[PDB]
Amino acid sequence: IHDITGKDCQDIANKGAKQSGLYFIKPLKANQQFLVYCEIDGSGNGWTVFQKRLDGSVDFKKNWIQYKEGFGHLSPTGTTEFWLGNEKIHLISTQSAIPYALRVELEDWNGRTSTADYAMFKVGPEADKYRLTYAYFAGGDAGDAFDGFDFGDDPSDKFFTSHNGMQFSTWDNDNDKFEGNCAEQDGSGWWMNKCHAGHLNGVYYQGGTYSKASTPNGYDNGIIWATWKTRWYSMKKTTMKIIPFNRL
Amino acid sequence: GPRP
Ligand SMILES: [Ca+2]
Repeated sequence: IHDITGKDCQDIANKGAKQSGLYFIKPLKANQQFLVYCEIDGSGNGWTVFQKRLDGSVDFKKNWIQYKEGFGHLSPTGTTEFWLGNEKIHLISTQSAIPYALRVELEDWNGRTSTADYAMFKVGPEADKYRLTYAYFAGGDAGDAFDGFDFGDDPSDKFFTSHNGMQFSTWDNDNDKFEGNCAEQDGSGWWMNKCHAGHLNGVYYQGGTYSKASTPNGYDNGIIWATWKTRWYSMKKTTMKIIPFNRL
Repeated sequence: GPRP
């Protein structure tokens, strides 16, 4: 664990930290400091990482309190899977009205990486079920899965697969826009609508390709991002990370 | 994905 601290990884980078790894941060309203993985590039950009997938080592079918508090493992090398915790993500992303951007970074099973950036990304309080909001899609070759996707199953698909303004759901805390239970069916915790076009907390399928026959329910429950790959393609790695917007 |  590194010595420099601050309110986020950008604050840490601004204080002269140059190495990616584990740091304590203490956002404005945090009761106490907590550990994060900071990705610090050569340009002085310090990203605060709140989600990582890369090998299937952690089960992301976790309950409300587990998603709240965080699970998985932090590593100095950034080679482990984790969810930082909705409370922590809330505290970072809302502090001092600092405008954060979210970057989603995806890696396929062929060595290709793509990104999607969201401006003015915020996660609300537990009182509002950790609602996700953003101002706009700011670009990236992964495409804008949070806008929803035209799957073809029906003309309401896009409205029903968009993620802006969605509350967070777990199997034991259903806050989705479906009569059924998206989180329970797809085995994740996520900002579910009816149900999703982007789903980075989904089931880890080795090799990317899976199909309906692979799933117990018949729905796409993999690590999907529909604007980049078919719903039957599950990413090899994902990163969700935030930085003050001006660093874009 | 979506739902019926
Ligand atoms: Ca529901």
